[PDB]
Formats: sequence, C-alpha cells, structure tokens
Amino acid sequence: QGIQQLLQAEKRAAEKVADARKRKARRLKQAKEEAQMEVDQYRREREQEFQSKQ
Amino acid sequence: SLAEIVKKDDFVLDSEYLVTLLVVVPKLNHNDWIKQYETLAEMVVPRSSNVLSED
Amino acid sequence: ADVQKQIKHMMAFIEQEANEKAEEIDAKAEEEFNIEKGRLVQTQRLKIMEYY
Repeated sequence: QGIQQLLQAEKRAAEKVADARKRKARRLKQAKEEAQMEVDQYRREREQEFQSKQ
Repeated sequence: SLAEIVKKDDFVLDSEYLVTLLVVVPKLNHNDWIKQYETLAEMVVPRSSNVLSED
Repeated sequence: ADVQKQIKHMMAFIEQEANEKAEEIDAKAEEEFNIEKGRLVQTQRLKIMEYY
C-alpha cells in the first residue's frame, strides 16, 4: 500500500548512503597507492644523483 | 495512558524520514478535520488518517 | 487528483535530499582526499631529499 511502499522508497536512499561510503573507501586507497607509487620519481632521483656522483 | 490501545501496525517504524503522531479530533469536527488533515502543513500524508480508538 | 499529487511530491523530496546527502560527503571528503594526498607527497619528498 502506502506504508509498506514508503519503507522501500526509503531503502533506495539507504543504498545512496552505502554508495557514499563506497565513493570514499576506494578513493582513499586508489589515490594512496598512487601516493606510494610516486617513489618511482624518487628512485629516478636517486638514479639521477648516481650519475652526478659518477 | 496508552497501555491498552497500543498496536505495532498503528505507527511507522524507521523514523529517519517519517513520524507517527496520535491526534485527537472531536466528534462534531470529524468531517471538518478529514478535509483538513492533509492541508494543516506541508509534506503531510493524505491517506494515513485511521481512527484507532474512539470515545 | 490531489491525493496522488502530494504522494508524487514526496518522491521529489526524497530525491531533493539525495542531491545533498549523496554529493556533500563526496565533495568535502574528496577535496580533503587531495589535501591529504598533497601533504603526503611532501612527507616523502623531505625523506627523499634528506637521503640525497
């Protein structure tokens, strides 16, 4: 009726809150692994500093 | 007190976006309230008017 | 027709809250996700400069 359908229409927004946690759980980690793979520029800096040391 | 008129189907659970209020209307203004229960304020449920117990 | 008119506006108010309750947490945290990552690049930069 109306009372049972309004709890399923609130359940559509209940998955809008779980998608709001899904957008902050991966983006905190997919960018942090990009902040840990940035050491390849630092390994390039140690390799470039081994050229001027040579 | 409402210790004997309680019913689990008379209120809306998961009250994050809804609320069930026990309203009392007189017998002479029952028809005047039935045409005004949905127009008392904005975002009012216009079909949830259900007389549980009467005096 | 006034019964289904107010019942159709209730779904509009559910989506109007979805414009704020599904976008503000994805904008404030994601701008803080860059502010936490931009300071994270400066964390290992002084660590890679101190070895250099």
